[PDB]
Amino acid sequence: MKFNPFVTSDRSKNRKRHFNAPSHIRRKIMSSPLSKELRQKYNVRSMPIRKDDEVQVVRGHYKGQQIGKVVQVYRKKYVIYIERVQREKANGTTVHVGIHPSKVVITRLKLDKDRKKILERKAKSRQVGKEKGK
Amino acid sequence: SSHKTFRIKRFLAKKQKQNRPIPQWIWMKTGNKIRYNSKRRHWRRTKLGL
Amino acid sequence: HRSGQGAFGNMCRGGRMFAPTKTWRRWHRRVNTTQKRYAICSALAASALPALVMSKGHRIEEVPELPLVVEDKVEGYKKTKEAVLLLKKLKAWNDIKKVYASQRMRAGKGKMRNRRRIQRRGPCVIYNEDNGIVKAFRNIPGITLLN
Amino acid sequence: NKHQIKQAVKKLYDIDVAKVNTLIRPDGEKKAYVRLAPDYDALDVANKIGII
Amino acid sequence: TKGTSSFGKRRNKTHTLCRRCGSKAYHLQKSTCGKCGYPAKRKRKYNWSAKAKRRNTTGTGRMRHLKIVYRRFRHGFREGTTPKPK
Amino acid sequence: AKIKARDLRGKKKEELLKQLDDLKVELSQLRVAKVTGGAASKLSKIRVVRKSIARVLTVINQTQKENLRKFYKGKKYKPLDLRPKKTRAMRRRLNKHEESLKTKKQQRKERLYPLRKYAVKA
RNA sequence: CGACUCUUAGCGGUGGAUCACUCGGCUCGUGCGUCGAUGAAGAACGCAGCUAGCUGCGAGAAUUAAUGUGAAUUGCAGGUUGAUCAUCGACACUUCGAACGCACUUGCGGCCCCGGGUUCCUCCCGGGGCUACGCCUGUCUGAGCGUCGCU
RNA sequence: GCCGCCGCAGGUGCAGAUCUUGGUGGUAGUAGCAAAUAUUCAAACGAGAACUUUGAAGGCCGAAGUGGAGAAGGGUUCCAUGUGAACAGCAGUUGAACAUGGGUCAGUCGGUCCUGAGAGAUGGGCGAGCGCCGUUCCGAAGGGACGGGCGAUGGCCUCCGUU
RNA sequence: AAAUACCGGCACGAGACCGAUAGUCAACAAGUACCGUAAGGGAAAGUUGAAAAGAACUUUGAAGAGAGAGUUCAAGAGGGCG
RNA sequence: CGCGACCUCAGAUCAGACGUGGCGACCCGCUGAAUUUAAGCAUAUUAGUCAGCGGAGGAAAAGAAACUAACCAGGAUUCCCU
Repeated sequence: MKFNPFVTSDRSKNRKRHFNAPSHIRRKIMSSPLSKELRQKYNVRSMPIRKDDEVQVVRGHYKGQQIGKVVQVYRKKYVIYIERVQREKANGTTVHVGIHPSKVVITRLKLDKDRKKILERKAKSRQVGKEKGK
Repeated sequence: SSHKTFRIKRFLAKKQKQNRPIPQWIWMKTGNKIRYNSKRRHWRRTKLGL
Repeated sequence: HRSGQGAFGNMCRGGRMFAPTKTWRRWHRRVNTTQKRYAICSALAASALPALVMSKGHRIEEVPELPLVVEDKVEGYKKTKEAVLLLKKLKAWNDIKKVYASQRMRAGKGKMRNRRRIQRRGPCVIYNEDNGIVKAFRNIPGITLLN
Repeated sequence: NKHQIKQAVKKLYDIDVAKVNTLIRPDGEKKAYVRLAPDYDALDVANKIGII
Repeated sequence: TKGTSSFGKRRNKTHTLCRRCGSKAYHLQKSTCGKCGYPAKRKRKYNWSAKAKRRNTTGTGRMRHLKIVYRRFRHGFREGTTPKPK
Repeated sequence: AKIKARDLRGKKKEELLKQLDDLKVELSQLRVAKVTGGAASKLSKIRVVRKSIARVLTVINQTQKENLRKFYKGKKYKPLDLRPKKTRAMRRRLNKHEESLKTKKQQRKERLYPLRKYAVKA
C-alpha cells in the first residue's frame, strides 16, 4: 500500500496530474529502458530518451531487429519519431509514425558532459541501497 | 450622432476591432475545439446598449 | 431558452428532488457490551468443527490438523520469502493460490469510485507481540494479521 | 500633441516642417498628415526611410 | 395609442456608463449610480440578493495585488535577500 | 553578437544608452518592413529586438536603485520606496524593543519568583 | 389486372433513448488563518510575426533578471559560453476607483527647478517635483475693554 | 465489460397530474405572398434574364415632393475588388449578406467660456447609524494691489519683472 | 493564555453518494450568448480512430450532389463522425 | 501710548506620525417585521428570528466575585454530560 496520506489513490486526480502536466517532468514519464549490455555496464536501467539516441521498437507492426534512430521527441503528444518508422500517405508523400517510449529500447546513448551526470548519480543510490541492505 | 465624446468613440472602436471571423490556422492545432464564432455581432439584429 | 418553463418541483427539469437528503440522518448504531462480546465465542468455536471451515470455501483438505498452532518463532519473521516457504510447509498454500485466481475486475459504478480490483479472503493469523510478523505477511494477498 | 510630434519628425530624419494636421480613426489610432518645406523634397526623403 | 404609436417617441436616454462599476446604469438627472451609488463614499450591496453579490466579489476579476500576497505568504514574507549565486 | 546580460553589469553608466538607442533604430526599420513588404527574417526578428531592449532597461534600473538603497542604508528617515515593507497591518505592529520591556517591579517579581524545576517521587 | 386503403416482415430515411466510458459536481475531515494612501477589491483601455474569444501580462505588455532543471517550443514559416520548464527573493506596473490641485466636458489652474526660442527676458513649445479632507506631538506668525504686571 | 447463491442498504417499478423537458403526425402542398394607377421592344455580360446594365417608348411623384441638406438615435451600415453556400417569405448576375482592402485633416465651423428654472459642498445644526436638513442663514470666510520705507537678486544690482 | 465557534479565504485527504433531462446556474470561449431604461433575469451545448492513414489518379457536372479507384481489423467508424 | 507673564482662541503646501475603503463564514453593539400556530382573532405565538445600520480578530466575547449556599460548606471564565 501507499500509506503516506499526502499521496492519492484516486483515478480522476491521477489522470489530471498526468493530462494537465508540464514540459519538464515529461522527460521522465517518457523514459525508456537500457538494453541488456547497458544494464551490465553503467548500473543504470531506465533513462530519459533524447535527440539522437538509437533505438529498437519491440511492440506493434514495426518491431524487429533494426537499430534505427530518433529524430524528434514530441513531448506535447507523448511520443517519439524514429528514422525509418514511417508510412505512405494518400498523395505519395510519406509521413512519420510515432511510438510511445515504453515500447522502445535504447541502443546507443547520446553521451554529453551533463548526460554522464545522471549515469554516475544513479550508480550511487542503487549501490548504497544494495550495500546498506546486504 | 456625428458629434461625440472621446470616450464613446473609443468604445465603438474596441468593438469593431473585435467583430470579424477567426483565422483558421487556429483550428489546425493540436487538441483544438472551436468550430467557428457565434459572438459575431450584426447591427440590424442586436444593439450594444450604451 | 429558460423562461416560462418549470421551476421548483420534483417533476421539473432542473428543480428540487423529493425530500432532500440531510447529514443528520442516523448513520450509526450501537450494541451492548455483552453481544459484541457474546459473538466472538461462536466465531472461534465454528473455526475449528472442521466441516464448517470447508463451507467458507477454504483449502484445508491437506492441513495437518485442528485449529492450527505454531512455535513462537513466527512472531519475528520480517521476510516474505521465509513466510511463503513457511506457508508451503504446513500445507495451506493452496488457499493463497485460490486467492491469486480470485483477482478480477468488478461490475459497476464501483469502478469510477476506485474500488476496482476485487478478491477473496484467505487464512488469518493471531499473535501476541508483533516482533516483525506484519512485514513478512503483509504483502501476500488475503492475509490479515490480528492481535 | 501636435507640438510634440513636430520636433520628433524634426530630430530623427532631419528635415524642417510647415504644419502637422491630425485625426483619430474608427479603429482608434492617431494619424498625422505632415506637410514639408520647399527646399526639402518629399519623394526623396521617402526613399531614405523605406516607404516607396 | 398607448401601445405601439408612443413606443415611437424615443430618442433619448436615462442612464449611461458609470465610472467605477462601469455599468450602463448611472442616472444622469439624479447623478448617482443605480448599481453602486458612485458619489457615495462606500458601496451599495445587500443581504436580500445573494446572486447579486456573487457576480461581483474578490474572486471575480483579476486580483492582481492579491493573487501574489497569497503566494508571498507561505515561506515567511521574505524581503531584501536574494538566493545564493554561481 | 547576442547580448548575454551577465556581462552588461560592470561597464559604465553612460555607455549603455548608446547601445539602447541602437536597438531603438535596429527595431524602427522593422515596423517599415512589416508595413511595406514581406521578409520573415525581418518579421520574426522584431520579437528579439523587443526583448534586447527590456534586457537593457532592467540593468540600468537595478543598479541605480541599488545606488540609492546603499546611499540610505544607515539613515533614520528615507524615501517610501526604500523602507521595511510586506503587509500594512504588519507595519503598524509594535517593535522588537517595545515587546521586550520589563518594569522594575516585574524585573523584581521574576527575580525572586521565577519558575522551578522539580519532580515528585512516587 | 391497376391506383388507393389496412396488417406484417425485410432493407432505407428521420430522431438521439439505452449501454458503456468521465481532466466535472455534491458531502465529511484535517491543517494554516494572509486585503488597504508604500494606492485595495472592482472597473476601463492597451500588449503576439501570422490572433478574434477564454488565458496570461503592462509602453521593460503571451512578459526582464536571478536560482534550480538540463535540448526544447510547434499549427506553419523564420531563427551546451545554457533551449524549454518549474521556483520567485532583485527590477518594473497605462486611466479610473476610499481616489487626493479645481472639475468630469478627458476641461481650466497655481508654486518651485531643468533642457531648448535663450544668451531669464517676461510671454513660448517641451521634461521633472509638490498643490485632498480629518486628527495627535511639537515648532513658527498672531488676536482678545480674559487675568494680572512695571514704568 | 458482466452474472448467480447468503446476507446488508435505499433518491427502487407509470397511461394519465390543462404534470417537466426533448422529438414527430393528421389537418396540408391546403390558408395564403390583393392598400397608395403601369408597363413594353431591342442589345450587350452568362452554364441559367418577367425582375440586374445600357438605349428607345409609355407613365407616376408635381416645389405642404417618391426632390435637396440637418439635429436625436444607429455605429461603419459610407466606397470600390470579388463570391454565389446560407439569409434578403418567387428568383439574384443583385444587396444595407458574406470575404477581403481603403476612407472622417480646421486660430476664423461647434464643444470649452457665462448664467437660466434648478443641482449642491464648508460653517452651523439634527442624528443609534451609513447619513439628512439647510445655502447666506449661530462663522476670525479678502493670501491681492499703486505707492512710503528697511535689506537682498539678475544684465556693466545702471534700469525693472522676481521676493 | 487555554479548553470553544468557522456553508468566506489558502493548500490538502477521503467517500456502502450522482453519472451529462443526473450531479453546482455552470464537465465545453458561463455568471458566457441573449432580454430589460434600471433594480435585476439568465441558457442550450461531452464521445471518428489504435494512429489522420481525413479518401492521390480517372470520370459526369457551371456548382452542390454523384460513379469507380484507395486507408483501416471496420467507413455496415467519412470532420456536430461510439 | 508702549514693554512682559499667563489664560482662552486663529492660520499654514511649517517638521515628523496616524484614520477612511474592501471581504464578511464564525464574533461584539444597535434597531426590528408579517406570513404563519391558536381549526375565527385583537393578548399570546412566529421572535428578539428575516431585512436595515454600525465595529473587529485569527478566533471573538467572558474573566480572578457588592459569587452559590443553608452544608461536615464550595471558590475566576468558557465548554460537554447530567
